[PDB]
Amino acid sequence: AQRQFFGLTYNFYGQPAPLFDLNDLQELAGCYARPWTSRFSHLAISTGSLPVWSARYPSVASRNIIVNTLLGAHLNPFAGGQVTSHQGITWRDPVLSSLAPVPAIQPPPVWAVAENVPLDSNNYPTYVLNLSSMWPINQDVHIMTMWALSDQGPIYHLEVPVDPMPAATTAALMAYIGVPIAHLAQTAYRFAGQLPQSPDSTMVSTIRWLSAIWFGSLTGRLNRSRTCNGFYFEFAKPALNPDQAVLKWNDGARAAPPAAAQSSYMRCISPHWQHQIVEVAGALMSQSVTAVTGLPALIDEATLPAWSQGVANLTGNGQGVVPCLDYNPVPMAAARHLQWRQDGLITAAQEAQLNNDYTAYALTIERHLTAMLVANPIAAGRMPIQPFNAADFGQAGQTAAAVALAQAMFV
Amino acid sequence: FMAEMNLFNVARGNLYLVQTATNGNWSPMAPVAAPPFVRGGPNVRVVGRFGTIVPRPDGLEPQLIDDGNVPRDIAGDWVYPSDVLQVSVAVFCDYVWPMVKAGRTRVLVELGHYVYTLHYYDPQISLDEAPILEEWLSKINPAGIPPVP
Amino acid sequence: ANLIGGEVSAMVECMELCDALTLHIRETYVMLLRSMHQDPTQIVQIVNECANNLLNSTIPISLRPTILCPWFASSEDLRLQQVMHLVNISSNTAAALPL
Amino acid sequence: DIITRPTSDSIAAVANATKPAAVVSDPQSMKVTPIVNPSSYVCNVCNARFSTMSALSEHLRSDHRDDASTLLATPMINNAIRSFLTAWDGIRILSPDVS
Amino acid sequence: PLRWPGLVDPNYRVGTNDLPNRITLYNSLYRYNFTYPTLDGIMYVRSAT
Amino acid sequence: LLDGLALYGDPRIADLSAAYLQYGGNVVREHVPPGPSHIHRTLQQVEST
Repeated sequence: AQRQFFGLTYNFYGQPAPLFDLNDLQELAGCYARPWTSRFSHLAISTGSLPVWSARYPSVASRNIIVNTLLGAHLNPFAGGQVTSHQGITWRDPVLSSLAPVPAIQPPPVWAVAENVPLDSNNYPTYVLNLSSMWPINQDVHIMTMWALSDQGPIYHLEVPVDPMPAATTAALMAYIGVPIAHLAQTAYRFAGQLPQSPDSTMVSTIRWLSAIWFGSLTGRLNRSRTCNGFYFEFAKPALNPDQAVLKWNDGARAAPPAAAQSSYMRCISPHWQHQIVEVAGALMSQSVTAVTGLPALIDEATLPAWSQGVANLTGNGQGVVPCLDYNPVPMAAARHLQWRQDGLITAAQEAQLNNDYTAYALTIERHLTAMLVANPIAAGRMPIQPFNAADFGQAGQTAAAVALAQAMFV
Repeated sequence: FMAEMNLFNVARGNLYLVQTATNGNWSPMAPVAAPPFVRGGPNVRVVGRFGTIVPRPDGLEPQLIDDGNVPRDIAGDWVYPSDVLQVSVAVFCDYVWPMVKAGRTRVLVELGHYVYTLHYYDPQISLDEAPILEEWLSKINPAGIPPVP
Repeated sequence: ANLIGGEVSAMVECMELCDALTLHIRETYVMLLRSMHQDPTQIVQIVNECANNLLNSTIPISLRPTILCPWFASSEDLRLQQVMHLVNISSNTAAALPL
Repeated sequence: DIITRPTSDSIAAVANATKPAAVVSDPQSMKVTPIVNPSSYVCNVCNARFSTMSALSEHLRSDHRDDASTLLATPMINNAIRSFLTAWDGIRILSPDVS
Repeated sequence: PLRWPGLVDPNYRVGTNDLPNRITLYNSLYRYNFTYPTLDGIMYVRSAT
Repeated sequence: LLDGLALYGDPRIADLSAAYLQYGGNVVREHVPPGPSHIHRTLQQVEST
């Protein structure tokens, strides 16, 4: 199994301190005051389809964002090799089971506030010794890093090999017929969460294909007329249940494998993701695979924000550097609808209607978020939602390249 | 009659429910200060037409569905049309009412006119008004309601 | 061990005395069942819609990795089923009256 | 055990001399009723009422057990719906057949 | 050995088999542990007005 | 379950269809091709091997 990881903390948006408060530290959905394996605890039991959010957690991404900011203040051991304390709170034990107020016996040194500190697991030898019990830290730290590197939306990775889907994976895949994407993401998070896993594994390869398949369906390139290996993702009408996309298996035609191996990094270029569940699910699912297998290659710095330029083990501009594409959901939906009518699943009249419906739906997301931002100014002290500008809702990004990749990916 | 209805044991206007622990005088039928959180005020929520409630897992406390068909946090100010109460008194009695007794929330019951009734007490000895209200809640059903005490 | 439900894994991958043919049958049967799987969370919406929004309902449920609710059927199955009804009735049309 | 040498009498007498009551009967009491009703107990997932904490604890220990309980095959499989509760009057309806 | 590739072959992929031509006796498979939920719900009626 | 196919008519079925005839000579026919079967696939595999 993988024995070392690297990471990076969040970036203060001009504020002088990490953006969270003690109550946030007191109201995590998981076990008391522990951030590990908690990113889904707030929806383990569910009823209905309504998104879950609250006054001080007003967006679907809000809880994860807070958790990420929270971790930024306490990950010193992977930078300075020592446990520290911040505002009188530190870990219970070197295993980092949970956080607790500092005891008045051997108080650890006070943490020095900083941002965007690179992380290396080798700075903290006890992690290697207690790997069997500290394994979930690997996943969560990787997830935090994958979000910290972007100013606009989490980064994740796609790839498809030249060989057809191996039989063993197909056996594992069929267990997940007819389950929505959000549930799958929750399952994927749990898998890579509890115990250490070898990078080579049927389950690992299985999830990797799932990530690829969903993207192929997201562009509409994969549909019930053109399956990956019989598999594809079904979609409901965006006017109602716009997010209940589920996995389906079918006996129809299959797309031929690509000419060469395809792989790229992906990102959402518009603030819509902060309140749209499927983006979070897809990102987390892909990130889960990269967590256990590590990063296949460095990411291209070219399109990333300033603080992400040239991170030691994360970003680069050399030869073996995978580029990163970004897209906007609204044009993506337009492309997906266009594929459907070209493949003949719908008539042009419907395609016009679908675009109108989705655009109206997306507008509410923007309207909700923009109103929510002013209700939670970043200068207050905590950052429930990531800041943005109004123009960010109109950026097309590299969406055209994105669909081109999918067409080159499934062919 | 519309000007002298009080003489027929009928009152007009809405009803408030706020935990108040007074030591001096008290006059519920003739308030002196302006009522708080009039409908449409800031952070004032009106219940949904079904009065349904939704649970949450692992520490997260339940939420209430407003007219906008959106779950909302129970704490704060809320407005109950009488009809919604008449069909959801049970869930109200089980979730909202305890928060009221904790003084963490305030409720306005909307009802144009109603029959009221009075209960006098000695201001010297101790008293708690909660049981009377809890009894009054227990007798509400979809059909009708008892007079307001 | 993967997807441990506290004490026990949700599914395991093992090698043992087993012939391919029987295995092929068993796997397809699983695929059939999963094809019938229904997401439980959607039930409340199904109820509310079927009630013409005269009822509003809540049904909490825990989401475990391996969870099976074989309740779904495509429109094709129902349409085929309807046609089958006509065929079985064909000898005596009067048998439809109890409906 | 550990020794418990009794103290001197005079000290005991002095201590026992100064012992005000803990609770008194004062009309003025600013009494306050319990926040949560202690007379009934409800199942937080199915809203079944109960008379005692023990009864409620067992009900969830039976009706709401999400255990992957048995490595042996389950003797039965239940239908989708087990019961419903009508909020407006607190009447529980049982499926005519869940098994 | 032809009927036991999954047991005595160093070049044996997981789950593969030549089913149409012959039957192998030792193979890799998945054993499942599905769960079968039951539903208890609460329904609310719409208010008069 | 399937008896009508055997008891009445010709069992040599191809693809079921129902239709109604309008007095204007127009015919409205609705085919019901079955969805993807699973048992049929593995059965054909069993025959082949």
